[PDB]
Amino acid sequence: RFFAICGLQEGFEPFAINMQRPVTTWFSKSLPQFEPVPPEHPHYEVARM
Amino acid sequence: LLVRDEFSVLCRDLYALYPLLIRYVDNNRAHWLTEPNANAEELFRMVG
Repeated sequence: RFFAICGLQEGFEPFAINMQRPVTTWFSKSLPQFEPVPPEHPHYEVARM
Repeated sequence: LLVRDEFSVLCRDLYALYPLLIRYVDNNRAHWLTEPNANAEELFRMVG
């Protein structure tokens, strides 16, 4: 919409200046899911005996 | 080779300088509103 006044006359181009399809995107789900514990978790330590 | 012009060439330059630092403080806010339609459509006016 605006651009023009800012952009063109200082050297800027839009993100998807030349593409033939929309840009895919991600998001956070919320629904919890199980995953192995990362061994850099501040306060949690597990090991085999 | 004459430092006598320092009173003529210089010094008096500060008189016009302080004068120049008066109109510029008014045209700034004037251009902070006359930039939308000015940059849009056409130009010519502000080209001068």
